[PDB]
Amino acid sequence: MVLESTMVCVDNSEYMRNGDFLPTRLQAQQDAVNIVCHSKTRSNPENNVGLITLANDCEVLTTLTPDTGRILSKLHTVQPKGKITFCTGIRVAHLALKHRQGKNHKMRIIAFVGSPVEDNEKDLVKLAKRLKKEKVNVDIINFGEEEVNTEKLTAFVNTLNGKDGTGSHLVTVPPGPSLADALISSPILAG
Amino acid sequence: RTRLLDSEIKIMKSEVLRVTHELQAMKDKIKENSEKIKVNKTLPYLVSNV
Amino acid sequence: VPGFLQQSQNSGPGQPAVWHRLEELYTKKLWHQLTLQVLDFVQDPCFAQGDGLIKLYENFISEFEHRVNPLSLVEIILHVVRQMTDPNVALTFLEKTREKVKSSDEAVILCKTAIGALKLNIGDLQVTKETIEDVEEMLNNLPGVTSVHSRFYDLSSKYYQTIGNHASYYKDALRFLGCVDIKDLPVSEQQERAFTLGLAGLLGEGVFNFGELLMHPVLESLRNTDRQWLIDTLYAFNSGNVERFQTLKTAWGQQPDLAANEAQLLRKIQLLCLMEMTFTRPANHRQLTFEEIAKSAKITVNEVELLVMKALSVGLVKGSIDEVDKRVHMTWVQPRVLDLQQIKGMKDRLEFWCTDVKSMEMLVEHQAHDILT
Repeated sequence: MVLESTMVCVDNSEYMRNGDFLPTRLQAQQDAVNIVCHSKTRSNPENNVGLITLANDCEVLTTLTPDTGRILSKLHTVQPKGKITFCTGIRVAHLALKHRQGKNHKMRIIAFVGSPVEDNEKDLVKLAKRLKKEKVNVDIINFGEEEVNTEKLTAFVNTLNGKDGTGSHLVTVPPGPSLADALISSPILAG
Repeated sequence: RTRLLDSEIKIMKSEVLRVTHELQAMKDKIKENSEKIKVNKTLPYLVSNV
Repeated sequence: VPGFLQQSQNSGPGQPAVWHRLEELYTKKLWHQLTLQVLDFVQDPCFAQGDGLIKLYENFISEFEHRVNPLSLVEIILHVVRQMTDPNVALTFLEKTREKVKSSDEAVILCKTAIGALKLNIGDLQVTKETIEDVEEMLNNLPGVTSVHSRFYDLSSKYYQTIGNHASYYKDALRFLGCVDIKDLPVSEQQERAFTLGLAGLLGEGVFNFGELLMHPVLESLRNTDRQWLIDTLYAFNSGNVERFQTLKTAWGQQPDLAANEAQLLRKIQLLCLMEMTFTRPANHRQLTFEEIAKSAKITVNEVELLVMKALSVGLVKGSIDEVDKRVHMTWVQPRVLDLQQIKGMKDRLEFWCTDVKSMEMLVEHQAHDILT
């Protein structure tokens, strides 16, 4: 096993409600939460997973806790509606992981972005060299629609790592009909 | 057969609701049984008339 | 089925650039840009000829989309009934989209405002009380949408049209004046709305201080573009009850609907004297002559008695009716708007009180300072 803390960053914006990505996009990101919580059950249960959004608020309803059955109950009535702010999402998740219990856990975090965010590349490079001085690899999986080939988050992937800490893997969004498990099959292959 | 599989996953959601029933039943019940342990095991009872 | 837009693909100039893209929008099964496109078809400048055709297609969008919010369905069914020019079929569609729609972005209040917005033909006396009052009965969760509140003004103002409670128009103004913040509609109709707003707020006389809030932008930007004296005669009902030029120019310019309220407007100027005599004058004079009330009131001697008793019936003053000398004694009054020069004169007499009581307080304590030990 391995000691880390992955903060699932769901999108509750008003773009995640249609059915281009499979029979609900809510169900698409919900199956994503299913596979990451089962994956951290298959990982070390000493690790912890908590919920957070980037849109409409920074909503903490569960603590970053090693249980996730209550998170599976928190899957329901997510009601995705609001306006995206992922640039506060990185920092709010990072302070949530500076509110942890142990330092031997690593910090490999995922993120789900599904809307056009007003994110300057200077904003996310402040965040990115901040994470260079905060030791966090982030594996973002693009959902929804902002661009068919995301660039700002590609720039964050570029500006997070160098030569040793290349733990930034960006599944850009396939904005046409692509499956529910074919999106998350590549990070469960390689995060 | 899409609605049949939707109801099949809804059967698992209703099993999660049965697990929520199991939790809010067993946990709350055993806590209130523990309070009845604290209150009811006090076996000397003064009896009286209403 | 794309075969419907293959035949309805023509609606304007340069038009199928959104239609060949639209048959990528819904055929690639995205629906939020199709919410944008329903907004565009609400937006589509024409004789509104494609909406009564696309209505069954939008019903199909609601059938195999089964998530989206029917606000745009209301704003497009008003376009469909603009094409078809009769709400009775849209009454069936309205009862349909009330019986099948329990949508999560406040479907019940958009149903009740659909009843309100197509109540414009069914009559406005059998149904106004029931369902228009049922709107704010159902607005008991969180009245902060401001779209349902503006449409709620529209139906409560049709309830003001079909006359009930003229005096409720000041609160209905607190719902329209309250509903809108930025101008979001042409000034070239707003200024006439402010015109008739002043007129209908004059027609309802319950609050009798209608120049209460006139540092309000989406009326004052009309006040300085409308006739400049109608605002000054609202100020002649707000500040001072004289200048028969003003309070009769409201009969000069506005000929109808003034003699139907003339004696009550005389009552309004006869309470404007009641604010004057203790507001502007030096402190109270403690005893105020019949010449004063009758002079600001432009009325005879033998009516200021009825006036001060009527003020007691109103309940703005608790006064003692001193008329052994026809010279009236004063108590507390419900105040009127503190002016900028009245802010300054209030600073004057108030800091007079403040530093005089403070200074003579320090003098009393300077005499009381010797015996502390």
